[PDB]
Amino acid sequence: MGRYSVKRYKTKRRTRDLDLIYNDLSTKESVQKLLNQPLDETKPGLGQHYCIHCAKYMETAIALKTHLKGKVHKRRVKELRGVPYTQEVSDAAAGYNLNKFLNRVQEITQSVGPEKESNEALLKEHLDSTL
Amino acid sequence: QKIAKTFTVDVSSPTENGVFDPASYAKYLIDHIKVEGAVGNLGNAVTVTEDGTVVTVVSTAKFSGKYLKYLTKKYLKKNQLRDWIRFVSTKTNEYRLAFYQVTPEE
Amino acid sequence: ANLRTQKRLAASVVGVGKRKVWLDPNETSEIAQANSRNAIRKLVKNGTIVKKAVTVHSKSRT
Amino acid sequence: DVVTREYTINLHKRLHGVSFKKRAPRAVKEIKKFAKLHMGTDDVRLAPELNQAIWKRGVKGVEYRLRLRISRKRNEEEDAKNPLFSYVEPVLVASAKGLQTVVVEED
Amino acid sequence: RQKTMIAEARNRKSLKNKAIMPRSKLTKSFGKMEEHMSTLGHDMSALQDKQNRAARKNRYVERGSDVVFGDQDALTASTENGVKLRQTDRLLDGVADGSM
Amino acid sequence: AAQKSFRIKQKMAKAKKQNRPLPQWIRLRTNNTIRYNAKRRNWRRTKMNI
RNA sequence: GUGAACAGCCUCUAGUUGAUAGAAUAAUGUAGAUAAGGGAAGUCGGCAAAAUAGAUCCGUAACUUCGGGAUAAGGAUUGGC
RNA sequence: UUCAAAUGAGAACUUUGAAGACUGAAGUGGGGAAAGGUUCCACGUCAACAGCAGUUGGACGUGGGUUAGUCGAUCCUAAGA
Ligand SMILES: [Mg+2]
Ligand SMILES: [Mg+2]
Ligand SMILES: [Mg+2]
Ligand SMILES: [Mg+2]
Ligand SMILES: [Mg+2]
Ligand SMILES: [Mg+2]
Ligand SMILES: [Mg+2]
Ligand SMILES: [Mg+2]
Ligand SMILES: [Mg+2]
Ligand SMILES: [Mg+2]
Ligand SMILES: [Zn+2]
Repeated sequence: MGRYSVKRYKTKRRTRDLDLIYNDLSTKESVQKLLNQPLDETKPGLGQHYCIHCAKYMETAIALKTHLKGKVHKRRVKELRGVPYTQEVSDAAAGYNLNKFLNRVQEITQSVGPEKESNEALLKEHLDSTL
Repeated sequence: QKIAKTFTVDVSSPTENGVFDPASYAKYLIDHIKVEGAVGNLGNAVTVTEDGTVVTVVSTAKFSGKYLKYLTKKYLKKNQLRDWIRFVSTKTNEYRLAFYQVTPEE
Repeated sequence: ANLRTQKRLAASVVGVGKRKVWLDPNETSEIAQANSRNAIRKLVKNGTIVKKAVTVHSKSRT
Repeated sequence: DVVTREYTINLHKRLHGVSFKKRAPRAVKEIKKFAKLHMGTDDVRLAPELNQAIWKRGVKGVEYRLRLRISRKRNEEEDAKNPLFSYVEPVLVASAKGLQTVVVEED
Repeated sequence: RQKTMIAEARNRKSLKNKAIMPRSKLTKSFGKMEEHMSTLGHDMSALQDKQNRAARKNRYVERGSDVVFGDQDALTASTENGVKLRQTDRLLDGVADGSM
Repeated sequence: AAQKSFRIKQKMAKAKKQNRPLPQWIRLRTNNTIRYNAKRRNWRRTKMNI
């Protein structure tokens, strides 16, 4: 309603969703594809210097490094720590598709979660080495 | 350094008018005087005694008449006597409890 | 009754502002008799006129 | 008829939508109208301590509810046109909510 | 009772705009003293005796001025310009009698 | 001005002494046609112009 | 006190509380605001508003009287403990 | 801006008290220079004036009040006369 919220979260100024970013980080192939992008003229930094967590392009590697050293990036990293909150959570909290939601939570805790954590560890150490 | 200081309070006017208890006042001082930041730490430092008219505090470790007045006003407030009884200094380190000015009813 | 002069004289005698002087609203006739600084001093001595304390500006938060 | 009662006044719905500089003065006028309604007395006198309670949070911070003690007493002066008047006092309580009208015994 | 005491203290105090008057400069009444001490549950025998002594000490004894001048007033013609005895009156000093 | 000249103060003294209504006994004289002071001055109405 | 600050905002000493009032809350005004989707299609003309703004760091073109242009432009950030 | 009392024929506007606010030390504070000339202060007091009111007033009526070897003028010279 207020002008600040309206002009920041207007639909035409929307940002990528956290479950989508979680899926981007879960698989190694997505990580490598987002790390190594073709030279695009219309992205900042020619499509390079892309932070996957924030889904954000930086103009330069020094800009990406100063961004990684920041409370904003750490806030996003903390947000991407848990279950990505699909519609299945709301359905289960209503008491509907409970077995489906529980199976999804079990899969996150067993397979998809630790693989995402290992990919994030490898990505962070690669960024430390190259920056 | 740690010279013994003596402070005395005269409670005779409220005691004789029957609105004060010197023993309770002394017990409140014993239980609430702080030494190095804690209550109940009066070991061989502060001694509080009374005989029904005069309450005597003997201290060797960080005590002042301003602190004594502060504690007395707290006790009077707790007993709802703060609106009627005040703590006055007569000579240096001797004090008394005195009523405020009251007009006769007529 | 008009006690404007007595209020001004009380402020001058006590040495504070006019904002700091209390005239007893029950003793209006006695205060109205007092046309000199000497009578004002007598009223201050017996308590018909009282000096108020300063409004507190604490520095605990500072 | 000399009488004393305790009432609760809902100032919230009486001050709904009033300009901020006028809220507490309108509260004074509303309480006078309330006492007139409950006691039939056009002469209503508010205690200065009640006025303090109204104005306690400034010009626009009037409480939603107030507990009043209203006394209908006799006018002793011969010059007055009304033989009865109402004196409104504040009742300082833990909360002004959930209290009903009561008759205060006179001794 | 604690909530009521908070409410009464809030209605009493106005410390942001001015300081509270000093009790040592104020004076109060024995009726309020008696009712408050009775609420506290003390015995009011000694205080009542002190008040009885004070009331007996404050006696009213009339004098000759009370007999003579008590209901009278004036005893001097009120001036038309509020002047003292030897103060000139520029406007009226030339007209001796009140009819003129 | 606070620091004024003696000539100015002398004129001010004359003006002060002239500032008055009629004496009442002037009205009571035979054939009196003077009924008010038609040259009365006030500090906020007509300036003296030195 | 905040803060670079005789800024703005709040407070102590001191000083005021003056300026016709009361009740209602139609239109039209004067002063101030917010608005989905679009984004100058409005208009003689982006008039008016909006957007920008402090500080720290990265970085900064043509042209030039070599002194400038420059806070060019463009980016990262900012609480509390 | 509000409440009670007092005064008064009469009080939104006078006085005291009770409150709520404001100037916020580049003041709505405390003094002066030019100018004014009694406006200062007390007592009395409301016809007219204070674009409402008035018991109040810088209004109306009658008085009181300005004390210097050391503060100034006075003396010196300036542009000039
Ligand atoms: Mg509205
Ligand atoms: Mg829009
Ligand atoms: Mg066009
Ligand atoms: Mg067109
Ligand atoms: Mg340029
Ligand atoms: Mg302010
Ligand atoms: Mg302001
Ligand atoms: Mg005057
Ligand atoms: Mg008029
Ligand atoms: Mg005069
Ligand atoms: Zn990031």
